[PDB]
Amino acid sequence: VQSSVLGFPRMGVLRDLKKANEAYWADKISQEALLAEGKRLRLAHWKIQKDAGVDIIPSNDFAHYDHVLDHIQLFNAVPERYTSQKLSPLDEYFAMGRGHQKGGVDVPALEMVKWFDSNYHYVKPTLQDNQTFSLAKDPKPVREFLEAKEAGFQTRPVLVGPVSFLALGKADRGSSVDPITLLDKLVPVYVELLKQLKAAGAESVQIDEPVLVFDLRPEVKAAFKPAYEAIAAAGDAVPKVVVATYFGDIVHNFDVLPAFSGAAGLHVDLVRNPEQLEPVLKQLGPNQILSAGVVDGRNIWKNDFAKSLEILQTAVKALGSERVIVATSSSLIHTPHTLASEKKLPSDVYEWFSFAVEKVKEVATLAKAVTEPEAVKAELEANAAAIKARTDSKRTNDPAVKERQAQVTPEQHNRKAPFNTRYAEQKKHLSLPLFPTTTIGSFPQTSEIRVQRNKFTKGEISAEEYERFIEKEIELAVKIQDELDLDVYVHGEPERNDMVQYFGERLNGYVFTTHAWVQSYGSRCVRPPIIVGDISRPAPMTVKESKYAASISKKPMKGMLTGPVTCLRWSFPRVDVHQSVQCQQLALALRDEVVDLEKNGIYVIQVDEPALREGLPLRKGQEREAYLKWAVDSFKLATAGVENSTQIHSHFCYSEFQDFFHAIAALDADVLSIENSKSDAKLLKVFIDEEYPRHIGPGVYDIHSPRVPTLEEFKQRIEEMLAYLKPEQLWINPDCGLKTRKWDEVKGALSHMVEAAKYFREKYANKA
Repeated sequence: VQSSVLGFPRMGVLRDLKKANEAYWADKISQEALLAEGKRLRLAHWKIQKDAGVDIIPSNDFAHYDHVLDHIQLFNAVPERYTSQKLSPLDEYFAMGRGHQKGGVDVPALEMVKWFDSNYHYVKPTLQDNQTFSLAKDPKPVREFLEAKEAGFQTRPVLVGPVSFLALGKADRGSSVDPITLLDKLVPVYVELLKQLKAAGAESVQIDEPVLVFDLRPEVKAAFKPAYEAIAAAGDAVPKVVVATYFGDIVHNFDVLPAFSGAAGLHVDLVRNPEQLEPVLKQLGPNQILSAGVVDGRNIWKNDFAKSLEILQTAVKALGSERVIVATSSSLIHTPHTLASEKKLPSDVYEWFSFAVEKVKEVATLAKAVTEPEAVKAELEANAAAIKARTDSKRTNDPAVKERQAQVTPEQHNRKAPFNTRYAEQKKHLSLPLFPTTTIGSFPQTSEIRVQRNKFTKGEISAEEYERFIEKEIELAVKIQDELDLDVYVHGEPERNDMVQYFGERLNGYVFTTHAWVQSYGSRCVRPPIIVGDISRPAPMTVKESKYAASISKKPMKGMLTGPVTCLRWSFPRVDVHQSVQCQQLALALRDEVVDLEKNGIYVIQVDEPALREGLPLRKGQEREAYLKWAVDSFKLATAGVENSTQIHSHFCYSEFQDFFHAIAALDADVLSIENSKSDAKLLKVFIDEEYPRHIGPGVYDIHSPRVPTLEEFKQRIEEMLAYLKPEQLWINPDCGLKTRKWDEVKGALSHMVEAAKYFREKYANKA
């Protein structure tokens, strides 16, 4: 039985790729130097995988920025605004990913969006009506396959397949083409590329068609047959093809699978959906190979070898060992490089973890164990003991948390009274005028704010000295808000650097790494907290600063929290219990924090869930409905403990809620803010159609621009919003937090903002 890795993280043991990319962008190293570092990393990572005993090692998984972006360049699908600058291929590549400035011109990046339900972002293929495709000179997959081959590594090239490539694409500005209709123009280029890989020596290729986990539009569904017929028709002139799927099951698309009858194999994610194994077995062709994705590509836990081998033996029993491959469930770009870089973790949790270097060893150990378990009996035993240690740990058996969860009731999820009743108490308490003004949360992060925070966390300044600095920062924020005449204040969060790490550090059940970085957005990486045990709140988390802020505030002061769904999803979650269990534990901890804020003079509490939509199961059905139920319930459980006169706010970082508005409405939030200023106001139609009864602040100010909008621009935006929303429900606020702006920009814009609000207060004043 062979082992397989679908992809390896690109950044390097010390984020070498980030350092080199950025040094190149800053003119500190040459193109040759940067490309040499890329080469050094590919070689090092191929070696890791070969040394671990992996049989099927991926190539073309490496990328300097994004692999979908690599495919855009590979098929010459680059828009004119990039090709006319006559840049080197590398600079052109980077131009599409992050932007460029040649000859005076200022070329923006292509749109980047999230890769399925992961925290990784890809660049969307952006296509013209008259789009055609051709293979780039020196095509990357061929180049890199030959590179590996020359260094002694036989590898399996990874391509994003033609259907997914178009399905994940969009029409460019000025065009209206539905990308999938370009299929016939694209497929011949894949066929040519595949012939070139075969000629270079590639015996097989992994072709990712991840959109198979979606509910497919009939046009996209219809595309697989001609695409994969063309590939099969090429016969021995192209490599054997393993079609790969991950992050969801594909059992709803068994009518699409006949398109792959001429393909050599199918990969499915048996970590996310182990139950799809046997139904999928029934759908395999007589000689097709099952690539069984049983080592988690999305989390950091040591594999349960015994559980994985039961899955594998089921497959081997049905197919024979020669038709089974042990594989990672997905690419490992979603995992950190290596556990070995971590030197400060609690000694008991090491034996529960596996990062990417450890996982590629796991698929090899499993593959050997399938047919020769005696050869690795010591490793199998050690693995079983580690899993048992995790099961029996104090961390995962907190009796108090268990008892608290057991006693949660449905009624505890609901506010004391509906909004019709509540809002009466709130308008008095808060003394809000028509068109109340507020901001979303963070205030400018200045050099001094970062420096001081760094000194404290590194222990250079005392707690007392830092606390006094934070007080003065809050006093400044309040003074400035006084001068602006805002109606609801924020403290500006000078003490916070990250909206999940800040809370993870103040909760039981979390551990933090120093080096476990994961690529997120180009060369921007994240270092997620890890949930290792039952979660509870040992002490007040945000009360100290909010309490101080309210003590000097002449206006209502916003409390500021991250919701339980986001604390969960932007961490590495546990895999030993269901995520709904973890989320409820977070919701109870946050319920206490909310009630604590209310007890300390805070009666406007903003609870933000930027990960709510991200976690949606990728296809409709009982699973998606299950998620929405506990995700919504968790938010409600966290926020329902307040008095009627207390307002619950929530900020949403997107302007559209397709197939999602019902969940938003179910939150029962008193006030919603949404990112909207750059969107057509007509998108506010959803509030009319859904007859949304509570209050709404669509952003009026694009905070991602340093430009100060004029008073007239603010008034015009407000007028446009009032075409869709009732006056009494409209809040006036920016699109987003103000951390990335500078105070002169902020004072100017917020001044115009408040003046515009005051104008409409006059305009909507009662007549004589």
